[PDB]
Amino acid sequence: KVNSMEAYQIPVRSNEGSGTQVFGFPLQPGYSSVFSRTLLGEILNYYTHWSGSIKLTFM
Amino acid sequence: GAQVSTQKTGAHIHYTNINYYKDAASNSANRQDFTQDPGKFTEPVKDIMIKSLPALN
Amino acid sequence: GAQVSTQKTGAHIHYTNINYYKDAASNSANRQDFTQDPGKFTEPVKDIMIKSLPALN
Amino acid sequence: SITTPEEMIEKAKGETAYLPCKFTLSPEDQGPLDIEWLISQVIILYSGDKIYDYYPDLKGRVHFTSLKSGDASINVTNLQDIGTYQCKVKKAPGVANKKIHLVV
Amino acid sequence: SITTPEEMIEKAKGETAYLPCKFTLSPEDQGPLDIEWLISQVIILYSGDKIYDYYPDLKGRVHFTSLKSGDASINVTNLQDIGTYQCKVKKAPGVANKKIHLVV
Amino acid sequence: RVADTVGTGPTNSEAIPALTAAETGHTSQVVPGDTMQTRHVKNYHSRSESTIENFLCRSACVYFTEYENSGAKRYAEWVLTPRQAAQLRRKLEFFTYVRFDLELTFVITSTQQPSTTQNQDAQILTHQIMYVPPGGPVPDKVDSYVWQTSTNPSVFWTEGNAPPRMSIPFLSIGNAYSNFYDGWSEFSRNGVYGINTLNNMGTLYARHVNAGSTGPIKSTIRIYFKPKHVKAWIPRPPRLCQYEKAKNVNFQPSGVTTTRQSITTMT
Amino acid sequence: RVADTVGTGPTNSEAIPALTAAETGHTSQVVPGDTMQTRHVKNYHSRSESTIENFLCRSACVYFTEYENSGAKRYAEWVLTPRQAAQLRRKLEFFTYVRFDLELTFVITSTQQPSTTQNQDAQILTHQIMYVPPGGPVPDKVDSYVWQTSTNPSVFWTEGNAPPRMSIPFLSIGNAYSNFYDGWSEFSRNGVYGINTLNNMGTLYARHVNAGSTGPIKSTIRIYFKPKHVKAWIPRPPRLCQYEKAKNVNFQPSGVTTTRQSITTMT
Amino acid sequence: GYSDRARSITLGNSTITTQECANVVVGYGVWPDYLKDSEATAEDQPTQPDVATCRFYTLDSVQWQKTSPGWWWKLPDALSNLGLFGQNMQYHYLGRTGYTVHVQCNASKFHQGCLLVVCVPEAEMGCATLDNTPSSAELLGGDSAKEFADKPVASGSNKLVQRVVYNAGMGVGVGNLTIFPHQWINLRTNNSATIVMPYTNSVPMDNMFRHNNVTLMVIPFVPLDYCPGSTTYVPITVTIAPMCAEYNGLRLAGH
Amino acid sequence: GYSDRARSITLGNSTITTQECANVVVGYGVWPDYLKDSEATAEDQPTQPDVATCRFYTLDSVQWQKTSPGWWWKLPDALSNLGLFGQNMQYHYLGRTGYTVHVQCNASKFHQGCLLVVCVPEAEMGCATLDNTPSSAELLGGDSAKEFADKPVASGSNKLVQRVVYNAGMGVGVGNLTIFPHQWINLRTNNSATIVMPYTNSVPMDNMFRHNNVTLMVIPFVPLDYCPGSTTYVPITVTIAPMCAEYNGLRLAGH
Amino acid sequence: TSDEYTAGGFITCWYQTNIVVPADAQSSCYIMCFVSACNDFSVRLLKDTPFISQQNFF
Ligand SMILES: CCCCCCCCCCCCCCCC(=O)O
Ligand SMILES: CCCCCCCCCCCCCCCC(=O)O
Repeated sequence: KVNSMEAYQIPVRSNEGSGTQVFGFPLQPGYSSVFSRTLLGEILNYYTHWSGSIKLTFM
Repeated sequence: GAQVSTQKTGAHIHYTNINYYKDAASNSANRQDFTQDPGKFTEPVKDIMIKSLPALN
Repeated sequence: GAQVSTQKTGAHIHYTNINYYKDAASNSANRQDFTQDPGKFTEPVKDIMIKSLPALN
Repeated sequence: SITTPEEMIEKAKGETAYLPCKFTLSPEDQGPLDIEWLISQVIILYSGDKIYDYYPDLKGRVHFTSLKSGDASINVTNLQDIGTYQCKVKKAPGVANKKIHLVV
Repeated sequence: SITTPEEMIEKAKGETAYLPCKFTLSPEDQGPLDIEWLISQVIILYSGDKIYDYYPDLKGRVHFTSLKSGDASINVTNLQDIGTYQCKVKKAPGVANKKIHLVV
Repeated sequence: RVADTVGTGPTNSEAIPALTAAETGHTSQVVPGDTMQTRHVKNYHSRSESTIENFLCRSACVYFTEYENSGAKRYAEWVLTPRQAAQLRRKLEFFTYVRFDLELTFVITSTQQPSTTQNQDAQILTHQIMYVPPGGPVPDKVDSYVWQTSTNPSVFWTEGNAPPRMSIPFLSIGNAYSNFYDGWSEFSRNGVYGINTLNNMGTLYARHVNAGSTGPIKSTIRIYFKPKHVKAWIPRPPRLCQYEKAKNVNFQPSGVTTTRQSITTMT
Repeated sequence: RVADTVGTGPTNSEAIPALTAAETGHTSQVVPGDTMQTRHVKNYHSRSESTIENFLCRSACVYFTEYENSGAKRYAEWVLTPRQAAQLRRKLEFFTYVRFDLELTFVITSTQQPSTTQNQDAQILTHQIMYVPPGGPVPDKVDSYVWQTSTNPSVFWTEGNAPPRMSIPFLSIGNAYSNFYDGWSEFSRNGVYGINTLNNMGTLYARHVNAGSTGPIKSTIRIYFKPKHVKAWIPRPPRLCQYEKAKNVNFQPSGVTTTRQSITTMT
Repeated sequence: GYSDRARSITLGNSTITTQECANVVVGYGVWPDYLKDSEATAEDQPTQPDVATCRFYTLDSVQWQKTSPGWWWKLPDALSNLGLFGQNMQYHYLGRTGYTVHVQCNASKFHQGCLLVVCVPEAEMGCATLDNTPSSAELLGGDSAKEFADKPVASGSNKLVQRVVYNAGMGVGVGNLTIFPHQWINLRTNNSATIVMPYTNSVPMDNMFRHNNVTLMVIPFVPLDYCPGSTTYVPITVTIAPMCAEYNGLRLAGH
Repeated sequence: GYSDRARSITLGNSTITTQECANVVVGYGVWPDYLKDSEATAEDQPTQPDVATCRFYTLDSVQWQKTSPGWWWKLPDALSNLGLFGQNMQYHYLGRTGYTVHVQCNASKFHQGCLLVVCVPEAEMGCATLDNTPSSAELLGGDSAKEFADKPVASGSNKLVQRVVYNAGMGVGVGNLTIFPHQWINLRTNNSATIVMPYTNSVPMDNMFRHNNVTLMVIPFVPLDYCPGSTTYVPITVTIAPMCAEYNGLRLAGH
Repeated sequence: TSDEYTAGGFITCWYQTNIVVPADAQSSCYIMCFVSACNDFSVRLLKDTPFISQQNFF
């Protein structure tokens, strides 16, 4: 998926259940494979310490 | 003609500086310039969007 | 903007100092800071104990 | 830092010997990982993300239990094998090693 | 900077092969000009504002199309000549080179 | 200095700070106090080390070359360009246009090369570094009349002291250095495409003033750039693909990021 | 300045300064004038040299290592830690938490090693010292692209001048350095136990910029720490047992003190 | 009492009206204006048509299929052959101008898709070959779509441009392209996207024919989907309007 | 200018946000508060966590089929094993608290259904047998659905509870259950229902383990319907949030 | 850098209810996630990124 535009997409669908997990990942903004390549994550890779809050928007 | 400024200290001192050249590209760097304005990159819209109100009504 | 302070002399002189950096972790050490408060380690009790009176009466 | 660097394991013959070398990479340590098992002269070698199977008696007997995560243990079998095994894990900034004594 | 340094030219036999090496001199580059054509060992050489005609098979076949202006191309003939031609233009501050592959 | 967190309480109202539209660029300006109860926390953290000046103003090696005191290679040359290295180039390519003064530092070190001559008692070596502007005469050899440096700025250094440092003013015909150029130098649109068209920084020459011995010696010079008084405009995303050439942005397509095991995997 | 002794006389009263209870921590605040007759004596002695700043602020070697200019060992590395030595460590372990700026000094000396090469006429050696923060790239070899030091702080030194000295600000994510930690890094409580968990000071790399000759040469670097602007909290007793490792407080049980002959013996 | 979803834009003799829209993005907070007297360098007087150029020009539409990577356009090169804007830039040596990009894509409630509309200044693009550079008429397209391509372009001796959508032809992450003014078209809500861009350059005026100030990119992050029965042909249309355009250095025509 | 259909509720470290809703019902006009000093009887000081209990707990979902009678939950018994709310009530002898019930059921325009959400104080329920009384673990369910049943439960020697939907297990008309605070979920309009209930009892504090203050009931007056093709699995989810909770009489754990 | 003393947490997403879709519409949808910082973010200790790698002078 990393070699495709599919990596960005989170697939949701209709299932005969409830309470199933969609996704999950750890909170490591500079180190986690999920955030290492984002603008904020790339900026963090030039620094040793980080401290603040983090906004996550879902569309 | 010396300039006295403040040192970078922690929270919770002055230093002296004189310019010895006549070129203005010989001075030291400008490290204490703390000014931000993210209203250009973030919130770059025409009609102001209040936080509490809905985005598209 | 220079600071003039006192030298360490015997009992029974001033010196000059200027800060040349803008970092506050570049200055010299603080050797003349003579302040004590042993009431924490010694006498660490709640009810004050006078010297002349008995300890436990 | 490999936990319990000095350790002695007593295992009966005819039972696979389990040797554990769990380690915790330092934040300072950010280099290529190398895991080497010595028998006191090597039984197995992990280097450049590749596992190589060195010792004629223990050939086809020594295999890893898990490495990238932080576990570099081995499970030996067909004990006859009395000796001291030194697990040496290498990171470019820092290095650590654990020695296990196996009886019978 | 020679345009299209990596290029492949397919030309039929009995047709003169046209090889183009156009370049743009840098403002920084202000030195004596040298243009050398290599066949992979030289077919032609331009140096000190003089053209020298090196290769026995291509003798009397290789000639420049235009050099001072900025065009250093050659027009070969009587193809039989499969090989790689490297056009190397030299200025005292900076140098550039273009390789052309000719089939048949 | 950073903003301090305030204190909110339980709320039941029609206000919707969280719900918004990302179709508009409008990056939501919500704070934690809008989706939970928070306590008042004074924040003495200061946004000081993140400024562009503190980010860019550090020396960084951009090119190291060799020369000898005998034989064929007797002097060294290098057109001024910061794209030779990767670390300085990547940091500068966060922005489209930059405008900064430059501080130049050199590190020159010699090494006695293997030979078979005898009785080698060398003397102190002096090295001369000379700059040629776009259009100035360039030295054909090591004893050319160009080194007279009547107008070109030059510097002489005797091996053993503190390195030589000089400061250079913003040199450009434009109003800002351009890290990225989309276009051509020729109107016909058939020639050099890219930043190469805009660049014109001249050439730098370094050499031994004296031989100093009968045996061979090879000197090496390392150049260090420090941007001062920096201004920067229009930020752009960091380079993912590894660099290939110094003249262009030619790259090889690569993965957007590294891969894990599942979508619910925590490692 | 110390207190001056006063003068008392003969006394017959119900006051009991001497008699007290050591069950309570209350260290008796009695003075000689309470159990004898004293004369008035002004005391000009000053409690100045005993302050924590004068106690800790002195340079102290913490680690010395070697490298060569040929062969296999071509550069040196050392994770920053003050527990390598015993003298600096014992003094710092009088307190639980310390907070101080650090002044760093280096002493680099070379030595010509035994060999059989001929005609060795060496040049001046330049050495580069580079710091890698917890997470920075580390040099695989002596000619790695890491030494470009675009952002990492580095220092270059030419053999023969005054040693190189730099000043380092309090670097910590906490509010004080911790000399002793009782706990684990992992919640499951099964891993590294001790201060090792908290420590994260990065790595230091030193090397020869140039070879300088055809014969072998071995350089050695010694590192010197000086704590400045010191603050200290919660004092604790000095180390009796000799140190064994650098990561932990592992010790061998030893005698409380030395022995004499009798209980009434004066020697 | 009206709805913020409705907007109208009037320029020259042209108008556009939207029933559903998000908002208007105004570049870097700057509204495009003319060149001041303290920032100019050319001496001779500029021409300013003011109405014959600053209007809406509508480029050719492009079909959005279920497997389309994306499209890109050079704003100076696109309006080169359209109306009087093209004629003025042809005769003159120096041209300075600003633009707006209204992208329209309308679908029904059942259709689901996502499009990213971003303007990239100095969007220099790389060649498939590492040694040579992208040829013109391969990177540039006159009123043409110029689509991208999933998967790398083959490496050989050819001035072909690398069209990978995930690297976007610039070697940077496609996701991080939100640093420049961007607007999202969500079929379920947004129908069109409006972006206003002020003139951005390191010099006061530049030759329009040999240099491109900005590159418009339309990239479908989420594909187009529907059920058997619904309409398959779903087009995207682009209209550009030069704002506060001025020209200098009149001479013989050509380039 | 906003829409009254949008609401947000923030309690503790939790939030809920609705796009479509009716309103908020506030019990008997009373907002839940703490116990005054002139109404209290216990002498020892109360504990008030204030954040670790007063947040949103989300119970297990239930599938709404085309033939579901209805479901009921005991609010004190439901949060007995959830979070710190359960732990505090376990150790303490006396507990006083108020609640809110946000019920969420989302369906498409084509789906049609009606649900009644009502809170019943002292909802004593009857047994199938006329001589014996309903057994525990038959009336009560831990985080469990506890659905009703069309048609009477068989009469025999068994502590089974009468689950008739039309009598509702209390022997009263199902329609007249609108006397207590009630909210209606209409799939064609309302998506969720919010009800705020103040503490209601004949005494200041009561033992949570042996007594239930209120019973939440969800009853589909109009069945669920759709056409072949639309989604069949349609779940209902319930979140409860204790408000102004206080406890007294700390002792050994158990019940 | 990856550390165990200063651990972050976990971020997960579950189905509060179920996706409801009518007939003649697609039942397989996608979500997209954007990340940013609040107005209280800070960074320290300038270092070198581990991402770029130069084999030789280009
Ligand atoms: C002995 C005198 C030496 C003087 C040499 C001066 C050379 C100055 C070179 C400046 C190069 C600046 C390039 C910046 C390019 C960019 O930012 O994109
Ligand atoms: C060339 C630049 C070198 C810079 C190196 C900086 C290294 C700083 C190391 C600080 C270590 C302080 C450890 C204190 C531990 C304690 O007090 O318990």
